[PDB]
Amino acid sequence: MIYSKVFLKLHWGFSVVKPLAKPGFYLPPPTTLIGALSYGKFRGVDNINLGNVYGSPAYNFRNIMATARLESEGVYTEDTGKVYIPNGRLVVVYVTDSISKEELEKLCWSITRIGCKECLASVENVEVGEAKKVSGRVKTRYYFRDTVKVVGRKEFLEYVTFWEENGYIWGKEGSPVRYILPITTYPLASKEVEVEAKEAYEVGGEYVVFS
Amino acid sequence: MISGSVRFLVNHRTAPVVLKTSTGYLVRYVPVISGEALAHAYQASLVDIAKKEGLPVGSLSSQYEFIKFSTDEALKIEGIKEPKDYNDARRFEVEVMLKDVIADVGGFMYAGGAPVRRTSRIKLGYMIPAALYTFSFELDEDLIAVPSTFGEKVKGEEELERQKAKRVKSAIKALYSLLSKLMSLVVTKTDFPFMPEPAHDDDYIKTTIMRLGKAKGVLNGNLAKAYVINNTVLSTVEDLVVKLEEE
Amino acid sequence: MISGSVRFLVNLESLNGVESIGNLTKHRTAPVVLKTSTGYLVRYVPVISGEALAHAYQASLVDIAKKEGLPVGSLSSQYEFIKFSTDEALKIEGIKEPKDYNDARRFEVEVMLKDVIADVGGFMYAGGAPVRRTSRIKLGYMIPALRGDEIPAQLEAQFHVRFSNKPVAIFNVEVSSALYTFSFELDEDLIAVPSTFGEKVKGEEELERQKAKRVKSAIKALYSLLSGNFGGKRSRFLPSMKLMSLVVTKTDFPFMPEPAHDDDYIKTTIMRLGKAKGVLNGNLAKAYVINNEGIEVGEGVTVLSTVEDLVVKLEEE
Amino acid sequence: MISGSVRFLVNLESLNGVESIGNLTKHRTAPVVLKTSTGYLVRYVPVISGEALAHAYQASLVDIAKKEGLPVGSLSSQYEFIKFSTDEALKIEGIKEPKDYNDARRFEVEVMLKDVIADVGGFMYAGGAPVRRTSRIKLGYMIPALRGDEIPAQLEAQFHVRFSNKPVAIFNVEVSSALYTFSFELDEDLIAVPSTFGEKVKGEEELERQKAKRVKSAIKALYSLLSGNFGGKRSRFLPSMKLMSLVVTKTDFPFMPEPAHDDDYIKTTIMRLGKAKGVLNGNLAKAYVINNEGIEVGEGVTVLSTVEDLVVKLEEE
Amino acid sequence: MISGSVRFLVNLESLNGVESIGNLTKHRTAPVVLKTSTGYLVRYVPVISGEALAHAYQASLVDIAKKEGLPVGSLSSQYEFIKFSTDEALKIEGIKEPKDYNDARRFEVEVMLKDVIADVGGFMYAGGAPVRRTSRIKLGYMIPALRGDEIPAQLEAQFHVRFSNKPVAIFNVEVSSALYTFSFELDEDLIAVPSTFGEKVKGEEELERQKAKRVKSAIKALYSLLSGNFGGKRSRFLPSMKLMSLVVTKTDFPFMPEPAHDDDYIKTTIMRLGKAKGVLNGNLAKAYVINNEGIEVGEGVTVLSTVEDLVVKLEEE
DNA sequence: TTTTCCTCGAA
RNA sequence: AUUGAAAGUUCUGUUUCGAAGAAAACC
Repeated sequence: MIYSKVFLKLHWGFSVVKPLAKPGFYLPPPTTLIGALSYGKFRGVDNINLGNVYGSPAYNFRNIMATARLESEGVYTEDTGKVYIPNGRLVVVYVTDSISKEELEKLCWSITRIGCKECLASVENVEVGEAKKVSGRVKTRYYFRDTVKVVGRKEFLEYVTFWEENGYIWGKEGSPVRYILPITTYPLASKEVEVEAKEAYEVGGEYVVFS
Repeated sequence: MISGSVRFLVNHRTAPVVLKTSTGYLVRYVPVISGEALAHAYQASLVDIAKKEGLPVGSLSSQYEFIKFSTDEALKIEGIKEPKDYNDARRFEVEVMLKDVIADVGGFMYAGGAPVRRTSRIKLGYMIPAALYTFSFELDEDLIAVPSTFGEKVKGEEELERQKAKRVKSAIKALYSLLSKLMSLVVTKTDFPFMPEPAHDDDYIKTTIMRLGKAKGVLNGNLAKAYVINNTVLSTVEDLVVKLEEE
Repeated sequence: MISGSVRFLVNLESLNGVESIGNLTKHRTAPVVLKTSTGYLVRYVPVISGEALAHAYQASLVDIAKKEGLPVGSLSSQYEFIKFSTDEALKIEGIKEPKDYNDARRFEVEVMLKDVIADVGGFMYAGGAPVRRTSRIKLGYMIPALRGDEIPAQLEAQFHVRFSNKPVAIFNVEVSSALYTFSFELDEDLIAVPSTFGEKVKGEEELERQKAKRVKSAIKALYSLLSGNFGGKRSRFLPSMKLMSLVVTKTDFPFMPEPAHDDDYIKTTIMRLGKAKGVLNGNLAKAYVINNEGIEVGEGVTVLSTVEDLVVKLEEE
Repeated sequence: MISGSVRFLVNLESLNGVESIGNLTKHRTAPVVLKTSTGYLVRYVPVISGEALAHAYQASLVDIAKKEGLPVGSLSSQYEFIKFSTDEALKIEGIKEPKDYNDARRFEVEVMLKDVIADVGGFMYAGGAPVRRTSRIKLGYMIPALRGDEIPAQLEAQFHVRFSNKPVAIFNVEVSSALYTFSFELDEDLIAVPSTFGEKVKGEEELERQKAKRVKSAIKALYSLLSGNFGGKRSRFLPSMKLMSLVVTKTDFPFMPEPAHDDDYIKTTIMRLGKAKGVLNGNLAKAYVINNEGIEVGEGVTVLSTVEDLVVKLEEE
Repeated sequence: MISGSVRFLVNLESLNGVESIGNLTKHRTAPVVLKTSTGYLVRYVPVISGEALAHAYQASLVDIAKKEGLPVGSLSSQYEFIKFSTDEALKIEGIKEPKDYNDARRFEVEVMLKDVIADVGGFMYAGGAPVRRTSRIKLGYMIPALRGDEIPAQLEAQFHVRFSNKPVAIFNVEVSSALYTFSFELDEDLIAVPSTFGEKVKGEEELERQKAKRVKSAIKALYSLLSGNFGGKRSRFLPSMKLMSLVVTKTDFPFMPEPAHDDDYIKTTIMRLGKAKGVLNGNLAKAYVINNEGIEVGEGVTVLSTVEDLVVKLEEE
């Protein structure tokens, strides 16, 4: 299991509207991150034959662990929801084992937009290394699943609904999965939370929790 | 109307002037004589002449203090009641106009509950060297001893009409003090507004004489006379004063 | 239309004043933007406003109108040009207020028959049916000429004393000297013609009869402004005025001469007039020039000597 | 298309006003962002709005159109440019409202045949089938030149009095001085050409016949703006205008010159025009320059002397 | 690919209105957080959206395509960029709908041959067998520079009145001024290339023939955006624009420069470009910079002067 | 440094 | 190539008409 950290300097912000009055998401779901990663390899195509349906060029990349967190202060606005955080910074962690270090680094240095077309995003730096599997008490910042037990004070918890990979095909809805974020609603920011994760990955001083 | 231009030769306040030369224009600081140092002499001569010829003179103006009727203390000293309202104002003026000649020819102002104004019938200006000091003066004798406030007729105007001739004669006589080494002098008597050329140029008597006839023709006037003194041509200012009194 | 530009030279002057501070009377001052060799600068210079000139012009017009038999309003017979703004003036003069927009025309004509001032000088009445009439003479501020890099102007304060035998008396007056320039415009083609749009109303024939007399009086009135009879504090601060340069243009089309800032503003306006007559399809363009300083004038332009000559010439045409 | 940039120097002016407070009349002001050696600053400076210029241009167009025989609408015959926005204007002029989208074209042509103003200046009708027509002349605010670190403009207030004999009368007016700049654009290739898409409708041949005259009048109308006949309060606050620098470009492709802020906006725009003709596959590019202040211009560009010359040259081509 | 970051300066501007309240038109604004020693502040700052820029770019592309002879669709000949999105548009244009997924590529090519805007601008068709295509140009919001301890952006409201002779007519408009910055991306390598997997279909030879001209037209369409021909309300509120800094990079691999927020974003993007080119095995990577606000640049960069030179250099490579 | 005023109207 | 792919809240309007800080005073 290898890992790669990437620092992103967003230009003006990002916005991913919810499925099904168009409120937005406070933080991008993992599916957007995986697609932004897959852009580096499948550039120039917008439809492929999966075998039975034309879903997307990012259906192949569906077993890569990816999380992200803020590093500055932004504001959510409904004026189609948006998150204004110009010149801000975002940290994204990619943990996987299905590809070598070279593939992951080359794909990671080739990220240009997260969300919709206007959400341009530069890449500042990446760091590639190995991660250690742990199960003891840890302190984490990145958003995790709902089932992760928490021991601290329930004072900085937000609840959102995201989708699985099944939403990569047109004319279909991704499966609903509840996630928990350690985020302050206004102004937007992120705070550390101590948990007792069953399976977490130390990736260089930040214990990323997954399940 | 009597409008005159006078040039003088005499052999400390300073003022700025804009001067013209061949290269263009310049700003200079030149000694001057104030415009109120000349009014005092004229008014003092008027007081002396009016007292000599039996004309009424105010109590305060009998002394050479020209506060006139500005303050309520002056009103108390002279002994005239203050005005009550706007309608009474005319009456007040007549009273003020029937005791002091200076308050008529030279104008006055009273400030208070019912302020009353009367602009001067003689207008003067600063004395600037052309040292060859020059100046100009203007008088409108057609309004001497004539009430200026608008209102109904009041008792006592008959005395004003009787004394109008002597008042105008005294006002004309009073110019001798200001006119008195004279070099060039121009006097013009008209029935229309007119302003003679200043004494800034060597050739100005000809210009104003030429303009006089054209102005009379264009203004539908009926009287225009000019008098010139250089040292019609006369010799002494006394003859000019006598001619002005006669005509 | 009769347009013109005039250059003046005035010394030891205070014709326009403003609110006093302590025992000091302040002369009006204003900021001006000037172009030097080094760039653009802002300066504070004494000026003379444009409403003293209008007052003097209207006073002379009242005098001439009463002299030659034209009607003059009641309040404006006194030198108080409130005209017809308030209801008290209407009550004094004896004119009913307009009822609706349709009646508006009538009102103007009635007013237009009682005072020449309300005709030549324009007026305004505000109410249920507001009625406006723009002045037929347009004037501007009296600014010193913005020539070269140094403004030819100066301002100072002077100290005066009242004398008394029982002290228990001191004041200060501001005095200025400048090379004043100003331009003016008068469209005689619209004098004694109603400006409100509507239907003909009885009483306009008498209006047409007096049109020549009204135009003649309005033209004659400009002698006051061109001669220098305006302003205040003339009893003891009589200015030493003088004329230096003057240009008057008579045209059938809109036109404005060059302001008297640059030393060459007669040649430029003559050339612009010659071209503008052709470009605008005009049929009349005449120029009169008075030059007493010795600057370049041009060719094919009448040269006069005084102001009465110009008044006569303007009357004749 | 004909584009241009113009620089004026104005003193002791109040041409556009805004809502008054007490006895004070306020001049229009706006914020600008200016770059200084220390960084970027925000300032508040006097401005002149961009709609008074349109009113002046349209009034001159009405005058010339009536003078030379072109049709002019009923309400626009008086200087009230409501055009055809409301139903009352249509009722007065005598035009039926459009029924559906397909009839829309017809409506425009009818409106396009009665008033030159509704053609050159564009118009809007809102209703069941809204009809839009963009103005063929484009104008903007008049702003002081943002040159260097100090803005060369100033604004102050002045004190004025009305005279009466029975006191029972005081007002204040804002007066400004500035170095104004503004740019304009006019596309004559679309004058007398319908803008709404549809089928040919009877009455367009007459439109084609008058195209040259309409273009001639539209080009002629710019003389007022380029000479300085606009704004308000001209009767007693007549400004002292002056033209310093002007550049006009005639091309067959979209193009816009540099704003007149920096001292070098003529050389830059001439170079840009020379390159832009090549880049866009153009076939015509001409430039006219008037320079009275003495700044760098360039080479191979016509140098004029006045504005009437520019009007004639624009008419010829 | 070609990417760019651009820094503009705009004064007395309104190019993006929003839902009017009463008789007032409001600007589009966004919230930002400014950190202070005392704490934090939430400011509301003007922005310009990115859809207006897309509309301006597509209009310029329409003009250039119709001028150079490229095919343009029936509807897109008019400035109604609905594109072939609904059944009615297809019926108007005359293209059969795709039958199944396998024919999808075929359909695209047909569309890709009838219209140029549908290729560069991208289209989407919703129906039984959806066919999608992403735009080849991407543009971001125009938001001012959050540089330093201040936000150089101000916004006010102004008062306008329509004048009439029968009063029974007042509106307000917000005007902004700011230091705007935006970035853009354009992948000319994918122009005229189908965007679906499948066997080659007849008609792609015509696309191969037309590819060079289509790429040239798409590059030429950038001149309008970089010159300032976007927005709205340009007839009466024509803005003033100026260019301060611009960095455009031409590469062979995905890359985008730093946002133009920090006062030093030219050095950082050069360093990042060097690292990315080293790590991604790139062969060509060039940078063009236009510098007018005097910021630090570095070494290894081509220095231009205007935007026409940039467009020429982009066309050559 | 004393007196007087210190905006009206219609959108 | 990412609930992603396609979208100008756009056109039309003067803050205008009018009004003297004026009267009196010795360095």
